[PDB]
Amino acid sequence: KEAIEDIKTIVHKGNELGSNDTMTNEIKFSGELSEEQAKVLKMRCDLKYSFSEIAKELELSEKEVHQEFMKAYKLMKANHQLQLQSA
Amino acid sequence: MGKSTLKHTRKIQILIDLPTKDEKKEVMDMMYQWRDRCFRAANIIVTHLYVQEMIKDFFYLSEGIKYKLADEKKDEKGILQRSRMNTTYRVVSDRFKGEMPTNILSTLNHGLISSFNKNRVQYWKGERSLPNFKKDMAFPFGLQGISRLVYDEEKKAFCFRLYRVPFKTYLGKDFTDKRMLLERLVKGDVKLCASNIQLNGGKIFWLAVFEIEKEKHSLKPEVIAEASLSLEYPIVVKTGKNRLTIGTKEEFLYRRLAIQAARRRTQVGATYSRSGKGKKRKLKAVDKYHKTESNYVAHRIHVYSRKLIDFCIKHQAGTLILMNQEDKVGIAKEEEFVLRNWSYYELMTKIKYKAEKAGIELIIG
Amino acid sequence: MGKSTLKHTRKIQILIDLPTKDEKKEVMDMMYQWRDRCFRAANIIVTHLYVQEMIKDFFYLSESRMNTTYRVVSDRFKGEMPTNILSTLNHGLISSFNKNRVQYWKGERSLPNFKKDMAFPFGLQGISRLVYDEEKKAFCFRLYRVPFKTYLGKDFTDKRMLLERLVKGDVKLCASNIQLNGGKIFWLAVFEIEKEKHSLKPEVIAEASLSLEYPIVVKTGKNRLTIGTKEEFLYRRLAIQAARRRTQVGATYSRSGKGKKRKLKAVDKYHKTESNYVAHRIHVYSRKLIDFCIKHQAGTLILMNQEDKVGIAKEEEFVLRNWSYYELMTKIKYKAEKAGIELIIG
Amino acid sequence: EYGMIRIGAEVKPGDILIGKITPKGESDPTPEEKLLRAIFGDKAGDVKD
RNA sequence: GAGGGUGCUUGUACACCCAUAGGGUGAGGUUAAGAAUUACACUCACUAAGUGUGAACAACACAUACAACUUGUGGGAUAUACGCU
Repeated sequence: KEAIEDIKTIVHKGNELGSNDTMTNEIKFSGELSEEQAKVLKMRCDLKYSFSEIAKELELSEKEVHQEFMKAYKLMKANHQLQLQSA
Repeated sequence: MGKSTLKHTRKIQILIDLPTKDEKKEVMDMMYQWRDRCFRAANIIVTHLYVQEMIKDFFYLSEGIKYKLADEKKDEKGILQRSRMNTTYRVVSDRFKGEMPTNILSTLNHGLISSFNKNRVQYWKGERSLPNFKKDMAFPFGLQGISRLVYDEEKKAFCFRLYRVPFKTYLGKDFTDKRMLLERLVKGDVKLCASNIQLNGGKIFWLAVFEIEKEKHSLKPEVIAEASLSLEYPIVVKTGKNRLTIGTKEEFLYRRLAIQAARRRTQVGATYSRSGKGKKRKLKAVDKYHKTESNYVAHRIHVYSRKLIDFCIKHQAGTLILMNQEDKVGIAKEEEFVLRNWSYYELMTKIKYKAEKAGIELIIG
Repeated sequence: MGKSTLKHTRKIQILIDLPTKDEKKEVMDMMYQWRDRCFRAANIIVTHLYVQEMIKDFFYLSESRMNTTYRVVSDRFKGEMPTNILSTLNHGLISSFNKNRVQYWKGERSLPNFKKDMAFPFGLQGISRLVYDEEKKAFCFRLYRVPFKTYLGKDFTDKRMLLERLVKGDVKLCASNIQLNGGKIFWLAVFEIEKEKHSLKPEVIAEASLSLEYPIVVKTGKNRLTIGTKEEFLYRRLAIQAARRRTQVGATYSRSGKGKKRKLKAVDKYHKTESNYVAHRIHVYSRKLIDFCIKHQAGTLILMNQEDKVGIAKEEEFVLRNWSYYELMTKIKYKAEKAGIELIIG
Repeated sequence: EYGMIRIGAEVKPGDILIGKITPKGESDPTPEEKLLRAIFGDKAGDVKD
């Protein structure tokens, strides 16, 4: 049983990292885009400002700015997918 | 002006430029002595920078005294008779002078005293043990010691002195990679930092911290590269319609585990090997697997990070995002296989430094 | 001429012998505060002891040896922390620094410090009424005015036996330690046990068998030991055979005319050394077999034929083959009475 | 629940009307099959459409 | 045939060799035995490796392909093999 379990860990624990990726929850990111996230996304994509510059301008931490930008990208991707499905 | 450079380190092999064997052996023995003195030094400095803080704590428990590390000539509450780094440098030089150079002492002193102040937080509460430096340590030498750097065309090697000893540098078949790097210093064009030196059983290596600059490409911040890292596919990257999968489960995890299994095989087989001549000869075969799988993992990680950076630059992806990396760190933490078979901190740090070099801004989430 | 008494360390679980949850909570808090005080005391004692020992290298400041530091730490932590543990700690650090002061001064080893999770020490005087309790099934005692009962859990190991000999006085106890790892209080007890003179007792049976990947297997009571492993025995054999093949290939393609002996002495010796390899192998295998026989006081050892027919066998050839390969049987017979154990037949 | 199409559904070509599972033909459980099921799982449960 | 030496460092493979190198030994301490002698996962250490020139175990010259080349130091933690119960 131990040998079988080691073979199991060798096979499936290498696929368990990607199993969560394939089983990612389909979070309904259909809510209105927050002002801070929208400003961060506009600065990074349109104004072409570095995230350090965004943090300096908005008086926010670099990690928080990065999290807000990733959230903004996530809900914009969800909205774009919804628009493509409806068009 | 901001730091327009990212620190970088290179390994340069050096042979001793002497005609006869005995002079080379004398120099090599002197340098081994330098290693031993450097390690004993590091121990002396760390002990001497531990004790005084606990004397401070003793006085504070005595009468709540506000004793602080400062020269008494410049502070009423100061106890030190000079600067702290000077105290450690003195208490090591008074004993080890005349055998090994003092620039090693200065570099080691700075390198430890800078870190210990940051570790003060962990040391007042107590979650960290005092360092016990090894014996095979690469000993440090400052830039104030490199001298007589030239290119001797007759011997086809750069010549220099590491504190009054000639040294012919062995680039070998490296006429491009680091070749125009030492010449970039003989003509005063590249900046060098406090370097180190290693010796691994006959060969001599110089770990030179050359300060290299960033590379500017044609990158678009709006274009985003979606990177994910898993143990089945080490890197999977999206860029619009372009997909790249770097690494295979067989070439990273399976070979790593094969090296581990071979090491266990030799460990098992060493019990009944030649006996009665000591533990060292029994574990001789184990000694072969010193940094085998670490080297393999480092090389594959370098290759994978280079391919990721190349793909991101070639598609002008000015912002690289690691998807769900926090959750994967969380699951890896509460596991055993994932932590001890999937180097994600090494991959993350290689990606971070190789993307901060190319201007790509890296995001984790 | 080693010490006749061996030192062992066991980690048991200990719970506070107070009926209500509240009292257990204050006692756990008191244990944690004791550990904190012990940490601070150990740090200060080691620091000032190194300070006093290294006075001539301590000129960068502005301005027995036991008693001073012990007195300061005692007046620092009196009442809140019973002084017996403090004195035991102080003696322990002064003994350890005496042990490795030579490498202290040369700088080969740094100053060993302490952390927030070091098991604080305590001697015998702390423990009182070291007896056994059967009604509640816990070896009970009283440490520093606090009764203490152990939650051994499902402990089927030798911890129960060791505790049973300890309470009866059959085993002496040394300066032990208490740890508070993850809430569950643990006791690291160091026992000084007299090495009983092991003698031949011809009433136990030792079971020796040949195997397929686990060579000689020996079973006695609740104990088992294997002498080697299959790939272990086959590694040198494979290396020797392959090297013999390539040496033969090189010799057949080498320069001839200098004598057939000069051409094939290595070829013959490479096959010859295999015999010495297997002879030394049987030697060390029988040596370990006899070592178990003597170690576990076994008086009778018997080697199964264990041959069967068809089934699983008759296809795999057995590592070490039958019980006569290279006079294996003989090499355990002549060795047997060499030590005294009775290896008869099976 | 009984694998039977609902009243009001549109039977486009190729849709399942009455789903059914028939016990598949397990031969003698050879050791290789036993190990493969032990480690991978019973993905190929014994049921045919 | 693994594993290695030289071919700057790492990985793969590659030419030339070494390779019973998971071996051949030396010394010190200790143990057991009447002795020979054995023993130690006790300690320390030595010994093999391209071609040519070269008296030479001196020195020097020459010696394959792709990819990568930011490391070093320390702490916390886990596990593997071995030894004891």
